[PDB]
Amino acid sequence: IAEELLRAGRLDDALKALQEQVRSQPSNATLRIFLFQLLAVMGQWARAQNQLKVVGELDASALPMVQTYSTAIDCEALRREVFAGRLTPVILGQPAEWIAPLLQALSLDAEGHGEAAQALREQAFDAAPAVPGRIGEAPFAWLADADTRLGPVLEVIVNGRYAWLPMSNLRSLKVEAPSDLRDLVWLPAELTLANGGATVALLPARYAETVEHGDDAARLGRKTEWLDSGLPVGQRLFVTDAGETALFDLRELDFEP
Amino acid sequence: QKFIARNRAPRVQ
Repeated sequence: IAEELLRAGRLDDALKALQEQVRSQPSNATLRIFLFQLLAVMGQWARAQNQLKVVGELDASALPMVQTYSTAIDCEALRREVFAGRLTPVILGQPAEWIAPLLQALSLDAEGHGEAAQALREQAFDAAPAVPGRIGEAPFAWLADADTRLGPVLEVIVNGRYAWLPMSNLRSLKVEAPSDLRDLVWLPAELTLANGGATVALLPARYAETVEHGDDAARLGRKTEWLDSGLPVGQRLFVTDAGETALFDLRELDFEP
Repeated sequence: QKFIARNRAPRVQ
């Protein structure tokens, strides 16, 4: 029934049912792993972390997953602080001068200086190089996040750390379709950097405002939309000169300088 | 417009 409720996008109803199942079979690690993922979809971060902790104690073979997603949940708090203009994220790879105005714009937004923040973003965008490439086989002249607070920047979690990766530093990105429920929140990825470095990563798959301001459909990534505030919720969306591609429909992204 | 989504209508996914 919980799977059915989830399919229908009835998150609260699903949560009710699943917690009753766990209460009935408290030693069942499979149910608690389901519950952690559902809690994460709903943005109940501390309760999600609680379930992970219990899973690690019930099944020591799940401990690597537990470490990975416990730190991923920690990163969502860091995410909030970065977009609130209160924290500088880790920057991956070669330094990019135009990242600084992007970050400063977040601070200026926080202080109600939206026009000045807009000016800094316009400058950052102008300075960031248009790098051609392809999404699978489909060419583009440039690519960015539909979120103007990022533009040509990818949010990543690497080794449990929240970071910004300028797309100009990226050679290729590979992802698969989401498979587990937690993949709607953090999509596993392989990244190769232009200067050679390669690493596995998690990609925060929804916009940061989704948990608080989105509806159930948004939290499940079944829509992308912009709030009256001007901020996006729902599934991450990439835009190019030629079209747009939602994250869960991306498989391979290659840049060719 | 470089890096800009021209459309901000709600998207179905």
